[PDB]
Amino acid sequence: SNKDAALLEAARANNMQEVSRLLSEGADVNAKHRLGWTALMVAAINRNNSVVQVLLAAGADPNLGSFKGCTALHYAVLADDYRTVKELLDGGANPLQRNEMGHTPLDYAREGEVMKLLRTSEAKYQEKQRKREAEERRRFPLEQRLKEHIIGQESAIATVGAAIRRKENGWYDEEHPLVFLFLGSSGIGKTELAKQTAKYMHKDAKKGFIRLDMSEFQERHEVAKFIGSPPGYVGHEEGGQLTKKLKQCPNAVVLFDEVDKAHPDVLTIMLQLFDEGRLTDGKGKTIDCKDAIFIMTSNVASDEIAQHALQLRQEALEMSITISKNFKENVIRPILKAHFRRDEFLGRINEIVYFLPFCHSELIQLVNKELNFWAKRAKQRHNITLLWDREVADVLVDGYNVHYGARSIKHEVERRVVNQLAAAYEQDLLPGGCTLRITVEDSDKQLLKSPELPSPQAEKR
Amino acid sequence: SNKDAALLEAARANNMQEVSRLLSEGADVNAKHRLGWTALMVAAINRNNSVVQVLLAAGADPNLGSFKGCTALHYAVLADDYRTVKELLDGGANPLQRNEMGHTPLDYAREGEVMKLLRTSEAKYQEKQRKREAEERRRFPLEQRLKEHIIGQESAIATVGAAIRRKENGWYDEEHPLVFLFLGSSGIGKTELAKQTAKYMHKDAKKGFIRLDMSEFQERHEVAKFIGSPPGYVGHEEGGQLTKKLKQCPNAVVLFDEVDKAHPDVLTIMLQLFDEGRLTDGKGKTIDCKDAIFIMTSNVASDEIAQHALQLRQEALEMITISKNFKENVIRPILKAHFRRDEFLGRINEIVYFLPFCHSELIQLVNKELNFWAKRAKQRHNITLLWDREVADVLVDGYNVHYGARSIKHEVERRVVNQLAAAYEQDLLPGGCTLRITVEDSDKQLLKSPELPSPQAEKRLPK
Amino acid sequence: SNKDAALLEAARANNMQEVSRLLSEGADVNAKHRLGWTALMVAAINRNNSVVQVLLAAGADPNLGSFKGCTALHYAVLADDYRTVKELLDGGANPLQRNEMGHTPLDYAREGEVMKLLRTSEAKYQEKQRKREAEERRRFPLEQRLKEHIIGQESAIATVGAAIRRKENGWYDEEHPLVFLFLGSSGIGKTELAKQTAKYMHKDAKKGFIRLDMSEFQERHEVAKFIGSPPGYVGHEEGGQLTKKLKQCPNAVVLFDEVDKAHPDVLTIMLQLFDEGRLTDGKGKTIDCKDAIFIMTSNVASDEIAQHALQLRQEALENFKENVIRPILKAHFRRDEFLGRINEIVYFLPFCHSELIQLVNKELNFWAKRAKQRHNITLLWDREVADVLVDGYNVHYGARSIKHEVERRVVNQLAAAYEQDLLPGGCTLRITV
Ligand SMILES: Nc1ncnc2c1ncn2[C@@H]1O[C@H](COP(=O)(O)OP(=O)(O)OP(O)(O)=S)[C@@H](O)[C@H]1O
Ligand SMILES: Nc1ncnc2c1ncn2[C@@H]1O[C@H](COP(=O)(O)OP(=O)(O)OP(O)(O)=S)[C@@H](O)[C@H]1O
Ligand SMILES: [Mg+2]
Ligand SMILES: [Mg+2]
Repeated sequence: SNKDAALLEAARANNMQEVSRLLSEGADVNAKHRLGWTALMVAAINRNNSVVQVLLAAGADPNLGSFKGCTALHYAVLADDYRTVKELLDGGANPLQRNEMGHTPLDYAREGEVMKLLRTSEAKYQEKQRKREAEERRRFPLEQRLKEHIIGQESAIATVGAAIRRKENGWYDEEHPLVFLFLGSSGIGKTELAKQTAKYMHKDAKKGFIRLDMSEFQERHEVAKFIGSPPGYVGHEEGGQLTKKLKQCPNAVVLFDEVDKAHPDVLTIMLQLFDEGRLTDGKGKTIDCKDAIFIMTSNVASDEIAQHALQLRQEALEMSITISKNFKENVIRPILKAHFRRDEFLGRINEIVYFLPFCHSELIQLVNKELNFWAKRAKQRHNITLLWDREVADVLVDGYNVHYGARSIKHEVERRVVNQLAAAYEQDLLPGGCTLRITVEDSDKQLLKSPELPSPQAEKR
Repeated sequence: SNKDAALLEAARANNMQEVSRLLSEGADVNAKHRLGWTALMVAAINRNNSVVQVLLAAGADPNLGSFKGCTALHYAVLADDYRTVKELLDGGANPLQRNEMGHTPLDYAREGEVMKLLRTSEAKYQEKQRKREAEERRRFPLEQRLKEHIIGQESAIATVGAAIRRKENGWYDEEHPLVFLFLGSSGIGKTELAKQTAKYMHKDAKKGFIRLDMSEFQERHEVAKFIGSPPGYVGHEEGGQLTKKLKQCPNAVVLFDEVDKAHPDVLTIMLQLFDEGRLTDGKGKTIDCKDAIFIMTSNVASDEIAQHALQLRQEALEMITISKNFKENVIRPILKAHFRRDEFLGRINEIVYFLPFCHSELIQLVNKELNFWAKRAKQRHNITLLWDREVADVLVDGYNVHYGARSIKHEVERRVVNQLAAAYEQDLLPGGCTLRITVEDSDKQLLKSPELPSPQAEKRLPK
Repeated sequence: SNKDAALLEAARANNMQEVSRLLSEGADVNAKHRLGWTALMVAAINRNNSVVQVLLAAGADPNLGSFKGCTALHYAVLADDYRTVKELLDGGANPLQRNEMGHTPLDYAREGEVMKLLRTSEAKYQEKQRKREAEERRRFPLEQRLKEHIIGQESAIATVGAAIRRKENGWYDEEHPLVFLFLGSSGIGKTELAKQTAKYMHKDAKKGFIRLDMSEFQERHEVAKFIGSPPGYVGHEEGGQLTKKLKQCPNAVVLFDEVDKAHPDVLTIMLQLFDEGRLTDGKGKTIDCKDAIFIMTSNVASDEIAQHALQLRQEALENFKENVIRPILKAHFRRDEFLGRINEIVYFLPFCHSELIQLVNKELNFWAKRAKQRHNITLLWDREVADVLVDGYNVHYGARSIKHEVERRVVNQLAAAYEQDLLPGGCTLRITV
C-alpha cells in the first residue's frame, strides 16, 4: 500500500528516480489512487513524459481509466504534450477510446502533433489487418507449410487448405462454424495435421489451439467440464474450460481427439454447439464461436479405409492410383451412422477427410525424416555428423507395420540405430563423420571420418 | 508487518540474537526491505557473518534477486568479508548468480580470500556437472543392478537397460514418453523388474515410483480415479489422483500392474498419456508428463509364450531366447483382438517377453531363497546356516511352472523354514546349523546342530 | 424498501422532482405499497398526469394487479381524468381487465371522454382479434403457403391442408390427437414440410415446433429424455426433450425423425400421445394432445415409394391409396398400438428432375445474392450449370446431395478465382465437364 502511494506521488512530482526504483522493486505500475488517477494518468496530465515512458516500459496500460474515465492518453492529449501522447500510443493507446463522458483523446487533443499522432496510430491499427491479410495468403499457403511436416496425405491437405481459404474469403456458409472429421488408420497424421493447422491459423498463440481429448468424456455427466457446474455447486465459479478458452480466443481451432470415445450426450452438446454456433456456460453467459474451426479425429472406419486403399493400390499395380470413390464413402457412411446414431450430426459435418495408409516411397520419406531429425539433434548437441545410405533406409522400412503407421517406423529407428548411438556415446563418439552401414542384414556403424566399425560398449562386461 | 521491519533492522545491525528471536517468532527469513535489501542482504553488506549464519539456518535464500536485483552473495562479496561469503555459499549461494545488471559475485570480488572462495564455488558447480557426467560414463551397472535381484530373463534385462541408457544419455525424443509392456507367465519377475527399475531410476524416492493396480479399474466408470470428478460432483475439489502424483514427480516411473484386468474403456484414456504424456484432470489442468516412464505388466499371451519357449528349448536341446515373427503372427493377434485397439498397441515403445526359468535358473532361485533365509538367521539370531547341492535339487523338485518363483519360495518356506522355526524353541543356538538330506534320497531333509555330528531332535509338539 | 416508499410518497404528492430522482436512482417503477396500491396507482387516483407519464416512460406497467386488485387504469378512471387514462392505455392498459372484485375500469368510469377512450381501446383489441382471424383465413390455401418454400410433394401438402381444414371445420375426430406418419427416403422435404407447416400455422418463428431424433432415445435414455428425468431419478432433467417444450405450445407440431431407430420403450410411451395425449412430463404435467400435431417419420418404408415411382408418375402427371396396407410398418412397429392409433399416413416421393433443377436454381440464386461483391455476379449459363449439377442426381440421401454438388462444382471454383484475383467484376460462370 505504501509503495503504491509513493509511486503515485512520484509520478505526480515527475520523480524519475523514485518511480524507477519503485517499479523495479515490484511496485504496482497501474496502482490507482483514491481520486481515480493512477501513476500513468497523473504523469500524462502533468506532462511527465519520462514518468509515462518508464511506466509504459514496466507494463503500464495507457487505455486504463471532470476527467472521470479518462485514460493516460486522454490526459496526455489534454496536457498538449505531443511526446507523451506519442509514447502512450506506442504502448497500445487507442486514439478513439471513449472515457466515461464519451470523449476520445482526439476530442481532447489540441490541433498540432497530438492529432497527427492519434490519426497515425488509428491508421496503423486499421492497416495492420490488411497487411496481415496480404502476407497470409502469399508465399506461404497452408499446404506449403503442411508439406514440411506431413508426408503424403496430399488429398487431405488439399481439402483442408481449400476449406480454410473458402472460410477466409467468405465464399462459404459464414453463419455456421467450419467442422472437419478425420478418419483413417492409426499413426497417419490426424492429430499431427490438426496441430499444424492450429499453429498456422494462430502462429504461436497457445490460446488459439484448444485441445480436448474426448477419452475423458466417456460418461454422461462429463459434459459439465464444457460449461462448469450450475450456480451454487462445487466449482461453479469456473464455468467450464471450453467456454473460457473460447471467449479468450473466439476463432481458436478446437480439436476433439478421438471423438468416437465421447458419450452420446457429449456428442449431442457438440451438435448443438455446431448448429447454434454459440455456447452458454453454467453462469448463463453465451459465447459466440461462429468463426471457430472444429476438428475431430477418430478411427471408426479405419479398417475399411485401410483395406480399400490397399486394394486400390493392388488394382493400380494390375494396370501397371488410390483416389477413393464417393461410393466407398457411401459404404462407409452406415458405419458412421451406426456408431454415432445421429444422422443430423453427420450431416452437420462440413468435410470428411480420409487418410490413407502410406505407400513404400512415403515410408522411405518417413525413415529419412526420422534419420534427419536424429542427425541434426546429434550435430547440435554433440557436434556429431551422422550419415547413412539408401540401403539403411530400406532395412529400417523393412520393420514397418501397417497397423501402427509412423509410430512403428519411429520405434524401429529408435531401437535399431539410436540405441547403438547411445551405447557408444559415453566413450567412443566424438565430432566427425559417423556413418551407418549394413553388413548383411543388421545396421552397423563406422568410425568418424574412417571406415572402422566402432566396438560396441558391451554392457555388463 | 512490524516483525519483518524488526528483523531487517536487527540484521542490518549485526545482531544475531535479535535476528534469531525474530526468526523464532515467525518473521519471514526472506523479508524484503523497502530499499530492496532483505535481512540476508543487509547482513551481507555489513559483514554480519553471524546474522547471515542464523538467517541461513532459518532457510534464508541467498540467490534472491546501483544494487538493483543484487543478491546477498553480491553484498557479502562487495563488503569483502570471507566468512559471510563462505556462509552464503554454504547456504546455496551461486557465484554464477546474476543480478538485474548481470553482475556476478565474482565480478564484485576483490583480490583476496573472497575472490578465491567465489572461484572455488564456481568450480564446485562446474565440477558437479562434469563429475555427474563422468559418473554417468561410469554408471553402467543397471544390468548388474537388475541381475543382482533378478535371475534369467536376459533379453528383458537387455531391452530395458538399452532403453533406459538411451533415455539417460539424451538420444531420446522429449515429445513422447517411454512405454514398456511386460508379458509372460506368472511369478517370473515382471513386477519385480518394474520395481527394481523404479528404484534404480529414483533411488528411494517414494514419489518417484507410482503404482496402480489395474485390477481395481474393472469398470468403465472407474476411469474417474485418474482425473477426478467433473465440476459440481462429490470429490471434484480433490481432483485426479494420478494427475496429482504425476505433478509431484513429472519424471516418475508409472506401473500399471496387471493392465489386462482393466476395462478396455479405461485403457482408452492411456492413449494420450502414452502418446504425448498429457492428461487433464477434472479441473482442466494438464500435467504434461512427457519424460515419465510407463511400465505395463500382463500375462495375456502367457500360455503361448511359455509353450513357444519350451518348444524352442527342446529344439535347441538337439545338439536360445529369440522369437522373430512369432510375435507378429501369434502374439499380436491375441493382444489386439482379445483386449486392445490397434492405436493402443501402436503407442508402446517396446514389448518385453519373460520366459520360464531353465533348470539352472531354478537352482539359482533356490540358492537365492536359501541365502536370504541364512542371511536373516545370521543377522537376527547369529545363526550360521549351510546346505548342499542335493538340498537345492530336492527343493527345486517341488517347482511348479504355472506359479514360477512363487512355487519355489513357498516350497522353501514349507520344507525348511517350518523346521527352523520349530527348532528355534531353544534347540537353535548361535552356531553353524547345517541342512542335510536324510538317507532317503530326494524324500526328506533334516537340520543338524552347530556340531554337524548331531541331527536335530523331534520338535516335541504333542507335549 | 426505502426507495419504494419514497417513490410512492412522491407519486402521491405529485412531486415530479422526487419521482424523477427516485426513478433515476433505480427505484422500482412498479413499487407496491403494503396496502396494495403502487406509485402509478396513487398517481392515477390523484390525477397526477405528469407522474403517470414519467412512470410509464420509465417502464411502469398499468395492468399490475373495495379497490383490491385494481390496476393503475382503474384508479385513473376512478379519478375521471382523461389524460391519465389515455397515458395508461398508451402503455398497454386493458380497459376490460377486472380487479379482484370483478369491476372493470369501464364500470368505474363516469360519463364523459373516459367512456369514449375506454371503448376505443376495447374496439382496438377487438379489431386486433378480428385482424388475426382474417390473416389466418387469408393464409389459405395453405398448399400455396407450403409451395412458396417447398418443391414437389404436392400430394402430402394437399393431404395436410385438407386434414387441417377438416379439423378446423369440425369434420374430424377432434376428441382424438392428430398424428401423421411420413414415409420415404431421407432428405426429401419431410423436415422441410414440418418446419414450413409450423412457421405458417404458428404465428411466426416456429415457436410451436418440436422436433426430436428418436435415434438417441434408448433404454438408458427413454425416461431421462422423453419424459425427462423426474425428481428422484438419476438426473433432474424433467421434461428432457419433448414435454419441456410442450409446456408452452400444447398444439405444437412435433417431429420424430426416425421411428426405425426409436426404442420399444419410447414407442410404447408414445402410445400416451394418442387416445387423449396427456403425455407424462418429468415434472408430472400432462398435455391434452387432441389438438396437437404429431409427425412421426421413417426410412424403413423408404423403398415402398421409391421402388414403385407410380405414386409419383401416375398421380395425374401424364399408386392407389394404400396399395398394400401397412406393408412393412405393421410387422416392425406393432400396428396394434403404435400405428393403429395413427390418423393418417403421408407418402414422400423421390424428387423429379424439374424439382431437382428448381432446387439447384434456388441454391445458385442464393449464392449469387450471397456474394458480397455482387457486381461480379453474372450467372451466365446458370441454367446450363444447373443442368451439369443435376447430373449428380439426388438418389442417395436427399437434396443435401444436390447442395453438395453445388458447393463442389461452384463455390470451390469461385473461391479459387478470388484467391487468384481473377474476379474484378462482371464475371460469368464456367461450364465444367
Ligand atoms: N503423415 C505424417 N507425416 C509425418 N509424420 C507423421 C505423419 N503421421 C504421423 N506422423 C508422425 O507419427 C506420429 C503419429 O501420431 P498421429 O499422426 O497423430 O496418429 P494418427 O494418424 O492420428 O492415428 P491414431 O489417432 O493413433 S488411430 C505423429 O506424432 C507424427 O509425428
Ligand atoms: N529372481 C527372480 N526372478 C524372477 N522372478 C522373481 C525373482 N525373485 C523374485 N521373483 C518373483 O516375481 C514375482 C512378481 O512377478 P510377476 O511376473 O508380476 O508375477 P505375477 O504378478 O504373478 O505376474 P502375473 O502378470 O500377475 S501372471 C514375485 O513373486 C517375486 O517374488
Ligand atoms: Mg491422434
Ligand atoms: Mg505381477
